[PDB]
Amino acid sequence: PKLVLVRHGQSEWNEKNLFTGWVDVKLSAKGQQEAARAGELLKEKKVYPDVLYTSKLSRAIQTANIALEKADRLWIPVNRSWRLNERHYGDLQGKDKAETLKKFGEEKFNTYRRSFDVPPPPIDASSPFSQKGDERYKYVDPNVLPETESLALVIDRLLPYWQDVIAKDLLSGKTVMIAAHGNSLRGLVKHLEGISDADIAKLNIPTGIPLVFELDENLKPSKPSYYLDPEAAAA
Amino acid sequence: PKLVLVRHGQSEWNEKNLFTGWVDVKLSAKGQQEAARAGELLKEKKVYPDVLYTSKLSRAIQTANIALEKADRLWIPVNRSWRLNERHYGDLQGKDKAETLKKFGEEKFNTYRRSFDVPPPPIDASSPFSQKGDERYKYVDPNVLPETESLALVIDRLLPYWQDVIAKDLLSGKTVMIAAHGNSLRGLVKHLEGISDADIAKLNIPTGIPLVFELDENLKPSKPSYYLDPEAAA
Amino acid sequence: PKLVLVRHGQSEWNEKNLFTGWVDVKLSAKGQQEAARAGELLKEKKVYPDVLYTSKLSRAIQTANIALEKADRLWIPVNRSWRLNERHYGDLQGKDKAETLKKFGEEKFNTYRRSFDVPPPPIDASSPFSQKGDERYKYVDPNVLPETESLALVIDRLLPYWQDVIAKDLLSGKTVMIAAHGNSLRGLVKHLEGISDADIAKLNIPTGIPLVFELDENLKPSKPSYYLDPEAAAA
Amino acid sequence: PKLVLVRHGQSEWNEKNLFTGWVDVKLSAKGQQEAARAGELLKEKKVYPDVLYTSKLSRAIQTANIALEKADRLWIPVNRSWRLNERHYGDLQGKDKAETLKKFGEEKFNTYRRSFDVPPPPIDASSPFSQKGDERYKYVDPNVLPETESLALVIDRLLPYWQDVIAKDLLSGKTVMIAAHGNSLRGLVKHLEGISDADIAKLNIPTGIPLVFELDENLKPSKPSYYLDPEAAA
Ligand SMILES: O=C(O)c1c(C(=O)O)c(C(=O)O)c(C(=O)O)c(C(=O)O)c1C(=O)O
Repeated sequence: PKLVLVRHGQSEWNEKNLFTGWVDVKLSAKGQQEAARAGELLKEKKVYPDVLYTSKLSRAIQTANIALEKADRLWIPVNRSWRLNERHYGDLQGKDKAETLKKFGEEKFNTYRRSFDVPPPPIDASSPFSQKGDERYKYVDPNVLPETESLALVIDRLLPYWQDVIAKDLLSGKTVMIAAHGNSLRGLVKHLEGISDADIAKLNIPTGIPLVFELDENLKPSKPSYYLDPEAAAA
Repeated sequence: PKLVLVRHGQSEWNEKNLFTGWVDVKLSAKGQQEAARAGELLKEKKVYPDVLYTSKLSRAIQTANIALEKADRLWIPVNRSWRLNERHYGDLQGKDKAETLKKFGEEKFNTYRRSFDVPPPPIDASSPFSQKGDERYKYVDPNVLPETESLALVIDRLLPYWQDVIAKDLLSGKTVMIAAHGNSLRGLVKHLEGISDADIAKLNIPTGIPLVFELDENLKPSKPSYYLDPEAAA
Repeated sequence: PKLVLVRHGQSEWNEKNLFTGWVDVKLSAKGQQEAARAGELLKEKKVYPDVLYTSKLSRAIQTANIALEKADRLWIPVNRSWRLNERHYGDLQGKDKAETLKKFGEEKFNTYRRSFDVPPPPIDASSPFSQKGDERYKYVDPNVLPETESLALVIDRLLPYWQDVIAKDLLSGKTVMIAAHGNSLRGLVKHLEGISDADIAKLNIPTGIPLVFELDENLKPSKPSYYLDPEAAAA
Repeated sequence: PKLVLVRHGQSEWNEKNLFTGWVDVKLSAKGQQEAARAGELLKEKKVYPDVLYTSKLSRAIQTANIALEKADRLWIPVNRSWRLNERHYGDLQGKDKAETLKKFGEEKFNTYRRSFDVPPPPIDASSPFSQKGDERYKYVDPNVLPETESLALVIDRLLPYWQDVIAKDLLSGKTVMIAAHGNSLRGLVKHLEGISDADIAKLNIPTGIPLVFELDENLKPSKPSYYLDPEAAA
């Protein structure tokens, strides 16, 4: 099989330097362009998505939309899941990134940003950056919705959708496109490449450049992953 | 139950004077401005789509993606079916509307455009504007795929989707938005409103404006449809 | 592609000599056995269903359940649909066929029973043998549901499910088993082979014997349909 | 949200003294009798499932098929998953329970049968009792398909299907009937009522008796669960 991952580009809150996580923030004007370049890179580099999987965060959805518009496969099937969602930022959701570096001091800030398993404190159900009871998460077990998270966790929850849902399509021969977020794609790629806990910290999945994994029946790489634009992914 | 219909705005061929039908033509910059204006009226008028049904045509899918972006409901689930497609135009696909008028005359021209039962002529199997074999219709019975169509025919193939798929949702208390084409929606409004086989021709659906139908437990209008902007609709 | 068709054995009404149509009548002792016979024949001639389709009438559901148990293939995906139902018998629903022969006369009995396009009168909504408002049809447009039908009418509604739903599986390489009823299965074989309206009345499809169809890209049959027991079939 | 749980009865193997686990052993005469009694009990107590969930093991699919044939709800939708399956018994599958005891001993046997987190040894794919590669699991990530299991692990693979799939229907408003096994249902019940890591062994789920739950908006019990036969249960 063939799989193509795509991280949205800059978002409205990303240029204001605010932590996003699950707040359904829009895709910046720049993020719509990096979207189109991914589309164009799909068309150009001849990767052809038979089905699409996004998260339930609009910045991700808007990316696939614009990208598929440019590759002319706007008509392919569409599934969404909270399991493809970005990591939840807890208390840190909607807090100024730089204003938070000063309150926590470089070490606590960084463990929260790039550690595999330490989550920011949970958010209040009353917060304005809380999704407790959001309409797009109304048919999911209220008990499983996080109020914070870490890479570790994000993966504990993404895996089951990958195992059952996104895998039928792959083993069905189909070519799957996933348009999700930064933490969730690094999380998928870790499961995929076998990277250690210690190691996943060093992986950057460059925004707007689709990454193609050609997999075998056991859903493990055939050959090593290729970005559709090398020098761009490496620069 | 609440239903919302959205006719996609202009396309690249609406500018060129070319009969489109099923050719997968794109929204023009103007079409996009229209799609957006529709999503805004959904937002502003507090009409909240729980689910989405488009056609397999991009210009329709583009309209959905733009409109629900301005409505912030870009997350609602979405299903697609060739049965929401616009009327297949047969031979007349990939051709000039003005040249077609200089050829067949006013009468045969109107007939190809607005007759209920009279379909344009069948398109040659191996033509540059035929969708026979399109990747997007590869899991449908090959024999049911139209070489041409008439509003009559269009409705014969739309009704079943409405009856089993769109209704499952409407009857689950969901608000369904449909984004399709002029004739497929012409088709469905006829069915919903009991409009005559003679009177359907005179109905047009303003592009970029959401027709909201407030249906009862028998999927029949409990009161007349209202566009979320009836003045720009006059 | 390959399609298996299974007509069910007698119901508890085909036994007391009654018209059933849409009455959710239970399969009879003689017919549950024909269901089992059906099962061993799928296993015997190595015909392997990867997905099952039935209708909403309990006599057809029961037949496949009892049959895939014998084929050792219980586990497969299952789809049920009113469109695969048996022809709605209208006013004849729940009436002794012999009393019905004298209540009408041979010509009007032959019509109501074997014509292609003249449906029996409609059954009143109040009548105890009406399915109007019955729960299993609650998510279907109230107006499409028949009050009486003809073989023609049955093909009209059968076809859309076959064209959109069944074809998708077939065209994806799956061997589809359909367990339903007489007219609906005949309505379907009329399509598959271009049988004329004039001749359709002649076609029988025995109960408890699987009609397999080897199809091609065009879902038109590749070679003559065959029963996995041509004797008890041609007998 | 109303949920109904149905454990299946004695399989062919529960009489021959062998560990079954993931082996698709068919139900026997009494197994097929108790299922019909579960069905009669449902009709009687007026519990009408709106949709069905079963594992991918014949014994429980049969129970549902027999139980719902007896309830008159033969027609309700049917969904299936390997996550609803019975606990994998790894290298104890296909083996006799008494001879197992002669190899491991009281302690190590009581542990492989009743510890919450110690799985029996794994089984080599080569064995005629390993489901690795079985057709019914060809559309699930191969890597996740257990070659042994513990109740802890059963809950871990199960929860996500409950969370996303079972709950959608329960939250949609429907009455859900699950028909799985001892482990998966006890594993579910542990979660539903908060039964502790070291207290769950004591919980018996009678076979053939339907267990009903009445859940609130949080899919947490609204009242204490109840069997449609409080006599045959204890
Ligand atoms: O999509 C078309 O080409 C079309 C249009 C159009 O220009 O959007 C119109 C129109 O004038 O609005 C009509 C019409 O007569 O209302 C038709 C019509 O013939 O159905 C079409 C068309 O070609 O289907």
